[PDB]
Amino acid sequence: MELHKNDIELKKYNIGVAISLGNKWFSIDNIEKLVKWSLLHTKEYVIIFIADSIKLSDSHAEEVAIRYGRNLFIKIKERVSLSFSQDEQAKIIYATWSDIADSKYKEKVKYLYNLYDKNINFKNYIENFVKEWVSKEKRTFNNNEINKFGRYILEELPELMVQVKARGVLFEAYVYPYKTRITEFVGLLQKGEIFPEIKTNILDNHPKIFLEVRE
Repeated sequence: MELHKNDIELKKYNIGVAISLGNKWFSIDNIEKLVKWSLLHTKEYVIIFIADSIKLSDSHAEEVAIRYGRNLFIKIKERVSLSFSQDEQAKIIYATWSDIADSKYKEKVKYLYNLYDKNINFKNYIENFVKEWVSKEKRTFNNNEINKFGRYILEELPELMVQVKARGVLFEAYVYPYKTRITEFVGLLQKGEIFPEIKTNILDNHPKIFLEVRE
């Protein structure tokens, strides 16, 4: 389990652990190893959060948090309390959707929602985006569901792009085991190489760092 550079060996940043809920790779064992790696390399804290999940709430991420994210965090806490010392455990923050999506955050999501509604090229790009995943799965989806899926992506985009606080703790970098279409898209957005109005409106010269860490 290592990083696929000297700022990490110099422990410059706090490190988020981005979890894809229900993705086959994110067994409790693999999550535990990502947490182990992050604790060894972090400036101080490790922030565990749910990055995606590919009517009890107006927000999809919030509904994921309450139906499933809480039971996931509980299992992670238990495993951690058996695997790590008490001093290590104290450095872990379990950041729920609520912890992350404060007032500043939701403004950035709202800018993206408004762009999704008013810019046909953005909408079409984000929707096409969703169809690539669903064309891998065996299940099929209709348009209204593809369109809603695209909105759920936008809710989570800022926490992969902008340095946000979780319970007042800034994390400048996060770990994820593989490059995805999402991480590629984010990297283009942060450089202004795609939909440059997004960088202009909600991004801020302090880009979140993506660390590719796996076995």
